[PDB]
Amino acid sequence: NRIKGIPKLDDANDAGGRNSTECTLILTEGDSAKTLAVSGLGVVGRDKYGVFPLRGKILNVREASHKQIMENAEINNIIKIVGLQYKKNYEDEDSLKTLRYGKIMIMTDQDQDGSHIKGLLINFIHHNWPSLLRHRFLEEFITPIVKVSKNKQEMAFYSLPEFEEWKSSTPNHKKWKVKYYKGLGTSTSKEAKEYFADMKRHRIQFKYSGPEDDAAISLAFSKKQIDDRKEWLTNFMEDRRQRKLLGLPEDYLYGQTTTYLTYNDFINKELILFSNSDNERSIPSMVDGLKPGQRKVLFTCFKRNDKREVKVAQLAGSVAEMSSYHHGEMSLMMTIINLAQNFVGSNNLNLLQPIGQFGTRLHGGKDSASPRYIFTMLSSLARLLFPPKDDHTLKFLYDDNQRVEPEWYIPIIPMVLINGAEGIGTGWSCKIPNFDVREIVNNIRRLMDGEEPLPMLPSYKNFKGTIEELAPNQYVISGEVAILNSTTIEISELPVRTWTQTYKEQVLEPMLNGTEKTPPLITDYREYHTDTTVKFVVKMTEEKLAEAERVGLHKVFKLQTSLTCNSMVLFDHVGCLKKYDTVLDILRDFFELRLKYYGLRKEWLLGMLGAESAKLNNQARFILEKIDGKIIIENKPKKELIKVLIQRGYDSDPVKAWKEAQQKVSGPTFNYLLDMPLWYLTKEKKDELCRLRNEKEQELDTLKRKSPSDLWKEDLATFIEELEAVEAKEKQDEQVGLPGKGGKAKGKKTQMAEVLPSPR
Amino acid sequence: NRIKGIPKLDDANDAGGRNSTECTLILTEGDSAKTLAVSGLGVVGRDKYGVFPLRGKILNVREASHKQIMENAEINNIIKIVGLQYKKNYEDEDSLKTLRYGKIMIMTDQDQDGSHIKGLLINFIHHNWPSLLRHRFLEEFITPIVKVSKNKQEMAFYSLPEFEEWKSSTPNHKKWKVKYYKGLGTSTSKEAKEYFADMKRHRIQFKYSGPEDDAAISLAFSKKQIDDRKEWLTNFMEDRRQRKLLGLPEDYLYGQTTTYLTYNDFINKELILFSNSDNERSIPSMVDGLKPGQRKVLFTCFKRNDKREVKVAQLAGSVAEMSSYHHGEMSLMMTIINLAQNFVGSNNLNLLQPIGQFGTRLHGGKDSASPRYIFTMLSSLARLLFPPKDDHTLKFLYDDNQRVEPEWYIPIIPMVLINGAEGIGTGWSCKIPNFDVREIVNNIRRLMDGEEPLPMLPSYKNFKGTIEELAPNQYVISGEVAILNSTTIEISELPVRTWTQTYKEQVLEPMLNGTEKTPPLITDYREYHTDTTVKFVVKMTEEKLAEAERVGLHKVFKLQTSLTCNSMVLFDHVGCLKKYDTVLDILRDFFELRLKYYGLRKEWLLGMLGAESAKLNNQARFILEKIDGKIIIENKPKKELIKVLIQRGYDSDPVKAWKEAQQKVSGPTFNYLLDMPLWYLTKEKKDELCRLRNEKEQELDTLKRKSPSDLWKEDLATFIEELEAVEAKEKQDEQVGLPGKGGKAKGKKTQMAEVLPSPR
DNA sequence: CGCGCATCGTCATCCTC
DNA sequence: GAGGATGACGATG
DNA sequence: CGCGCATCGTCATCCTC
DNA sequence: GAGGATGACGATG
Ligand SMILES: COc1cc([C@@H]2c3cc4c(cc3[C@@H](O[C@@H]3O[C@@H]5CO[C@@H](C)O[C@H]5[C@H](O)[C@H]3O)[C@H]3COC(=O)[C@H]23)OCO4)cc(OC)c1O
Ligand SMILES: COc1cc([C@@H]2c3cc4c(cc3[C@@H](O[C@@H]3O[C@@H]5CO[C@@H](C)O[C@H]5[C@H](O)[C@H]3O)[C@H]3COC(=O)[C@H]23)OCO4)cc(OC)c1O
Repeated sequence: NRIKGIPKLDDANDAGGRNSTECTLILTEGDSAKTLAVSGLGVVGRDKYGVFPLRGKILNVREASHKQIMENAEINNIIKIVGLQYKKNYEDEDSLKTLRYGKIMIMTDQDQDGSHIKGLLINFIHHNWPSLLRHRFLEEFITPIVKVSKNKQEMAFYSLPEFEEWKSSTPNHKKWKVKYYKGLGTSTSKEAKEYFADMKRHRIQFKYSGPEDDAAISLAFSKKQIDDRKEWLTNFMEDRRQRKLLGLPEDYLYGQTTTYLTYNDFINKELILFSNSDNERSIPSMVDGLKPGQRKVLFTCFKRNDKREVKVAQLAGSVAEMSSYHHGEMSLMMTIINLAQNFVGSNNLNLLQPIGQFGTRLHGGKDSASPRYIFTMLSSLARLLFPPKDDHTLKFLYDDNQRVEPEWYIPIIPMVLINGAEGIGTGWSCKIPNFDVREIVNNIRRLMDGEEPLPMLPSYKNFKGTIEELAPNQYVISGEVAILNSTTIEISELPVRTWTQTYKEQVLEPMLNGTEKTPPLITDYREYHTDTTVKFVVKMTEEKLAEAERVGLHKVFKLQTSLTCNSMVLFDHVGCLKKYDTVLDILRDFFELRLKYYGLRKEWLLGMLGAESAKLNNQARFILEKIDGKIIIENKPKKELIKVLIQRGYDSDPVKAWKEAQQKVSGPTFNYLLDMPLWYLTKEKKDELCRLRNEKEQELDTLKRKSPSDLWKEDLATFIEELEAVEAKEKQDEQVGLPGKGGKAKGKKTQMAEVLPSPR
Repeated sequence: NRIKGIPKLDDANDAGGRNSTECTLILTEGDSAKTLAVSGLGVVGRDKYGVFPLRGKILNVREASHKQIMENAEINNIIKIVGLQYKKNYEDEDSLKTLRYGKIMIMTDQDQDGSHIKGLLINFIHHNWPSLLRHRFLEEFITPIVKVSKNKQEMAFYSLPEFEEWKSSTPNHKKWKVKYYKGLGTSTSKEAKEYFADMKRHRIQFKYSGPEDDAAISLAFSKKQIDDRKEWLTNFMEDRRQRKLLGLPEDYLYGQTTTYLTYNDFINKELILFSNSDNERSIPSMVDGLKPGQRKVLFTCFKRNDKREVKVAQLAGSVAEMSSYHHGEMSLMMTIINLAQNFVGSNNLNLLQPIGQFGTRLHGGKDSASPRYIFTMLSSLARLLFPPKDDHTLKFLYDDNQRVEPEWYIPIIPMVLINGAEGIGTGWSCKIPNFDVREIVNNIRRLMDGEEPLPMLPSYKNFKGTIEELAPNQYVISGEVAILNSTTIEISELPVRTWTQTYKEQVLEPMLNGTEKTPPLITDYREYHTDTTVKFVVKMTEEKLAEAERVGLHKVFKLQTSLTCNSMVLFDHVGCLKKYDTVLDILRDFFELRLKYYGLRKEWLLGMLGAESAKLNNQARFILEKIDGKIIIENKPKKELIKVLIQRGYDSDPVKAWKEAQQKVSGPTFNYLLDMPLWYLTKEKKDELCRLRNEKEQELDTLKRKSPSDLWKEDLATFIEELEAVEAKEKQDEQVGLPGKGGKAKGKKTQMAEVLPSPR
């Protein structure tokens, strides 16, 4: 028998014929790994090995409709290549011999995503063939993640904990050239030949023992065990925190030779890392209200001044260059676009100015132009929310031996409450609606004095619909409807989280023609659409209008939309998760966390300004002594000159002293006292240096005199003053667009509420 | 009647109903322009305007199979929306009234590609409905290409010749902020409202008069008028060259108000610009053997040192940042990959080192990994072929007010003859095979003395097949076949321009099973494939083997492949095109063009080294006079100090003098004599300055003494010395891969030639 | 570049009962 | 020997 | 990211005659 | 009033 249906399959020689019990099959993720596998098979052969590339995340089958199972074609190809049958038990070895392939070796990237894909495949095999997991049927191929090189020598490393241990236990570190490997395509032909040469180290077989592992597989993909996953991740996060505090290095895998691998260790040590990473990258933080993807772009934009505009494609390239982004520019351009939209419902405040078309409110925001068609630039509010004097306060990382972005930021407003937070993770998810900036500023000003904060309500910018609060953490939103004449009706505004094209295709189309059980309700509909406002004119029957009035126009046209707030899950200043209940709790927590840092900023700016003033004073004294003629540098050895300078009282660079004092947690230094060009030896510049040092002394005195607080008040005042101009320009943008002569239908407005709260 | 088939269509209100003669339809390219059109229609309305986005280059219908016409679905959608019929004449106004739309307004980018798309649409309409082009049925919408801004003032510009005229005729230039527009998506909502507000300036109607225009349309898309297009472009290129030489500014369009536009002017002024641009971007140059897309990347790589490796995505981002690339990063990543492949048949020499997988010789080179999976870095041969001292020799451009890449480069070898040249343009196309580098070096060394060059033969790197020359500019290539036993046969090497997967699917599959008229010839086939070499073992019938031997194995398995050389078309040092005939002609032309620049390089390096030495001498003299104590700068005004320095004999910066002398085609300057820090006032540094100036004097003396020639010989010697190490590493790469124990079948080889030359 | 299909937890409706 | 058909390739939609 | 289909001039075969 | 079904969303395969 042979296979000729799909061209992508590279069938082996004895596939389906005799000795099929030894014929294996390689499964690779994506299509790049197929190139590595084919390039490698040149050494082993084509008899017992076949390669078939996958597409991406495989459909979960433990809980899915049979129709959806039949819809996927990739699973159908997998069964057609292997030869499995749904209701056929495989107990005897003859049943295994019936199949066309003996073993299945999966190989993917050495990251969390490959681990997730492997878990999905194990679940797929176990859900419908439990007996095949006790005959050595599945196996894994692994690759190195980082290599070193120095004088024709290299050392392979498979796990980061092993690389960290090698760094901590070995001297002469950094002499080797580090080289990170992210994708399988990074390797070359020589590396592939070396990998397939050492089969006893990469090829790893699985092993099954004990029925408990079956529950473990369920523990990973049971839609009825959400709380079980919650506890399973909470215990792991607590253990990791305790181990980090005690300083004991945690355990890893793949270090020495491994003949087999238990499923229990496979799940409780590898997939949980994917779960933790996903929760870290898909849930915002209560401090900066951002995600690591957004944070990298915001840091890269802060690194350069960018006075002019900039293209999005080159911006993403620079972000990948400096922020160490390793998730594909395509997934990053969408995030950059999301950080700039300002239409109704998207964001009450933006950080990137909208130069171009960043998507209207018609096609789900996905109707944006190509990334090379659009331009962008930092808004005036970006550098105001983040004072430039806060870089020294926060802690950074050193991914890829490179000063990289920090873990959070310290704004002057809670960013979670201004731009919302919507994310789906593992075990927990997040859903936080928007609010109004002025109410937040008023509440913070009220709390700073000591008074009690006031209850707030989720609002939006440029929105005219009504919002009603019935139960705590529950809200209802209603749009705008009017009755122009006894026959016509007008829809002016739709509620948030509603798109004009979707609303039209899902409401006007079913109502225009008669459905299977309802007569055609509406008769005519016309659209008067703009970039921001909408206008629907619907003509119907007068009796139908009276009926809708008796029933309620909002219910008929689906204007009342409900929302709840029970997913208030965010990170902490330490890194743990908390289930928040009220917005005032987030406000008080942010207030205290911000209050803790005034002393740190004051203590950092103080001392540093004093040291700069002292350095200027030392430079002035050196210039004055040189003008006096005491210091002679005509033909004097560099060494003797340093010695005579020291006996004066002259010290090293205080900036270097502060850098050393910060880094605590080649001799003397007098370079800056001699790096000044001869231009400094004139009175025209001596006067400027004197006035500059006097200005620095005045600034230091004012800092010593002013309170550690009261800087917050000045910053808020400046922010409000800037927001006034920003909103003025935003309104002028519509005022220029304002046509003037246009249809302007006006009619009595019906405002209604649900008769029954129906509180749970 | 209504339309509900395609969702992308935004139907108007009176479409298909009454007053359809006034209902227009907007056609936009791509999908980004749909966002601009929809955002703009908010002001005009939804009654007489409808938008339908296109996909890209529309299929030409003047010469295409009816089956292919039926295959395209976009044309079917266009007819279904409009309502046209193939064999229905439209003469009376009632026939026009029968249609569902009155007019068609096309809008695209203001570049050459939009012009090409508009021409394709006009051809499509004229080919099957000649009568519709005399009733005001088609129209064009235009947008600005660049804008200026200074103090709430702006001036629109539609053509570059108009912008150049405004720059040349108006003072106070550069005060306005320039802003280039490339894509329609760049504009904002306010700009769209302003565009649709001034309908009398953008909306332009067409006009037809005289049957000659019909021939003009044929002149643009007649597959039987290739020579006519050749003459039509040659006359235009000659006219442009003469106008540039005379300095008279050429004519443009769209400047003042335009009620109509003739087809003759539409074709002889706009589409010809697209033809010229396409020929410029799709044909290599005889000087550097590159194309502008390759040239931009090669310049961007030259700008930075890049000692370490670099990612391809960030590299493309930097190229778009500095090289002013405006054709999409996706089209640029493929070019970057093409500039790095080194497998058999791709390139005899590469400029980017292959770190990763850049595609094997199996899937057409298209099996390369994702651009973020691969790394790259400049090869050691890049900076050797292009000496660093040649940037001053060539002329640059100032696209976007930015120092950008030059027009060509001056290597030490003809790059056209080493990496081939394959391109398809308009009116002309190019096809130049590869050659051997050592033969080129030997021929250049032979020509430099004065001897006669030798005939060469197209060769390839890492190739074992035979090459035969029968007619001039014609060649035949044969692979490698052997007879292992009286039954089996072995194929070792396939000819160039042949892919293993394609050769297998197009030869082994038809031969394995019996075709409609042939019995199954082969019986068994097995593959022993590697990354570089191939091995096919085919088992067949002994009688069939004798029959194939009687007929010829090369003919049976398609091993002999012919190639011709009649498309030797390249640019010139001036910019014109020439139809070359022999390779020796290209070699002699390159030799003379290179010989012309030795004097220029010598004259540039001379004088410049002398000026640097003079500047060092002036600095040393100033330091010596200061040590003597004659020059006093204690408390002296900046102005009086300059005056006393001048009376000494001290001059300005000679580097500035050379920069001014080059730029020919605020007073005194003594900054560098005072920008030296105090460290220079010690003997330890005075000795170093003295030795440095002595070294500069020696270098200048050697330059004055050596011949203007003989630098070419030293550069060639260094290049050969480096190529020795490069080839040694390349061979070692296979030697490490060399498995050792493997199947090594050896058999008698049959070498054959066509019995009849069959010369034309 | 556009549509192609996938995870993962809450939930607002949506179709039966 | 003598004519029509067609895909091959590369920068861009 | 993979396959989706298009131009444009020469030409090596490829299927009839 | 009471239960199962399902798509909605966003960073990534
Ligand atoms: C096809 O070959 C591979 C594909 C992938 C996936 C992928 C997989 C898909 C799929 C699409 C995609 C696609 O994502 C899409 O991007 C789109 C970009 O425009 C925006 C508007 O909309 C996005 C889609 O929301 C998203 O779904 C790829 C982007 O980069 C990836 O990593 C994605 O539809 C079918 O299955 C991974 C691979 O190996 C690692 C592959 O070999
Ligand atoms: C769909 O929406 C639009 C598409 C386009 C075209 C395009 C058009 C296509 C089409 C594909 C393409 C595609 O090219 C493809 O890229 C591929 C990239 O990977 C490599 C391996 O292979 C390339 C294909 O050889 C090439 O054909 C686009 C890339 O950027 C463009 O400019 C291309 O197949 C169907 O018609 C322009 C638009 O507006 C301006 C659009 O709105």
